[PDB]
Amino acid sequence: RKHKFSTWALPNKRRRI
Amino acid sequence: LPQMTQQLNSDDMQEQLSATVKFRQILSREHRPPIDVVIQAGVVPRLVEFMRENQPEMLQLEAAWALTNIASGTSAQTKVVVDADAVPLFIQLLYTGSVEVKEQAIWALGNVAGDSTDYRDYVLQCNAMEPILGLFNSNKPSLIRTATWTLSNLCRGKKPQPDWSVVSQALPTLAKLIYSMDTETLVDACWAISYLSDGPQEAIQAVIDVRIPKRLVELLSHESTLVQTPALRAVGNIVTGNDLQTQVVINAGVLPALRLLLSSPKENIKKEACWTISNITAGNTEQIQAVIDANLIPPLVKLLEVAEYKTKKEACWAISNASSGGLQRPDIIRYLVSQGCIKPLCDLLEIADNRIIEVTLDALENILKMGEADKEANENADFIEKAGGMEKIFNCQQNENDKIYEKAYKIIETYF
Repeated sequence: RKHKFSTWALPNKRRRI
Repeated sequence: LPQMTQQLNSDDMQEQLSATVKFRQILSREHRPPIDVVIQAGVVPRLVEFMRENQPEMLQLEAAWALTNIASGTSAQTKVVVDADAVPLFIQLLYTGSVEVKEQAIWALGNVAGDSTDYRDYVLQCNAMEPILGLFNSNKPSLIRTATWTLSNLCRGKKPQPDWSVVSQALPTLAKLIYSMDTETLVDACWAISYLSDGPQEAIQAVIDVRIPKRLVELLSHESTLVQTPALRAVGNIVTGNDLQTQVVINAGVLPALRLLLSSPKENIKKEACWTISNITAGNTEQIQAVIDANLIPPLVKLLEVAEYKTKKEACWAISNASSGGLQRPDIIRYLVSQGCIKPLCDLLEIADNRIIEVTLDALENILKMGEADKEANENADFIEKAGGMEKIFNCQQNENDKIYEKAYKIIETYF
C-alpha cells in the first residue's frame, strides 16, 4: 500500500529591495 | 513623515508622484522598513487610490511598489493592504498595466497570496487566475519569473487546498514553464507542480495528461538541488497514485534517476528518493521487478542499516513493500534476503515507531512465509534468529498496541 511521509503555512513573501 | 503625508494628500499630481516615490524609497530601505509608521500615517487607502484606472502609470507603478512592500511584512501589515481593497485593483492592473506595472501588480498579489490560505483563496475568488495566466505570453523574463513565483503561492498550502477547478487551469502553462532556461522560474514552477500533484488520483491524472512527468524525471538530473527537490517531490506525489499512473513515471525512466539521488549529499533528497521508490514497490509484481532490475535494492539496504532514522523509515517501506511481491514471485524474497535485508530490518524493531514496526513485521513475515514455502518444496527463520530478530519479534508482544501484538504473536507461534 502507498503512503505519504505536515500542514504548515510558513509565510512566502518577497520585498522589492 | 508628516510632510510626506501632506504631500501625498495633495491634488497637485507632480507632488503626489513625488510623495509616493518618497514613500516607496523608505519602504525600499535596505534594512528595517518602517512599514507600521507608514500604516499609522493612514496613507494606505490613499496609495490604493493611486492604482485606480485613469491614474498616470508612473503613479500606479510607484503606488503598487509601496503597497507591495507593505504587504511583504507581517500578516497584520498584509491585512491593512487587503482591507483597503487593493487586491481587485492589483488584478485590474494585470489587464491595463505595462510590463513594469504588471510585474509590480503580480508581485503584490504574490505577497498577499503568500500570507495565508485565506488570502490565497481570496485572491483566487477575486478571479485573478485568468489574467495571471495571460501574463505568461510575455517576452519579459523578470515578469514571467515573478508571475511564476506568485503562481506557486496560489497553488501552495493544505488545510484547505486551493480550489482545484481554479488552480488546475495553470497546468498547461506550468508544463511549458519547466522547459525554461531561467533557474528561478524553473524552481517555482516545480514547486507549484509538487503542490498540485499533492492530492487525489484525479489531481495526479491531470498532471499526467498535460505530460509533465517525463520532464520532471529529466529535471531530477539538474545540477541544482533547488530544482531537484521540488521535482523529486512532484514525482514522488505522482507515484502515490494507482499502478497505471505509477507506470507512467516508470516508463519515463525514474528508476535510474532515483539510484543517482540515493547518493545525494542532501539527506532529505535521499529520504524522498527512498519514499518514491517505496511507493513504486507498493505496486504490482512487474513494478517491483523493475525496481530490482534497476539495482536499487543494495543502496536501499545500506541506507536501511546506516542512514538517519527519517531516511531509514522510507527505505524500510521500500524493502517491505517489495517483499509483498514474494508470495507471487518467491525469487523476489530470495534476492532480498541475499542482499542482506533481514538484519537491518530486525535492528529497526527496537527503535522504530509502531507504524514502522508494523511495516517491518509484515516484511519479516513475508520473508518467513516464503522461507516456509521453500520447505514443502526454515532458512529465513534461522537467518532471523542469528540476526537477533527472533528476540526482537518476541519483545514486540510487549507492545501496548494490539495489532502489533497479534502480529508478533502469530509470527512467533507459526515460525518459532
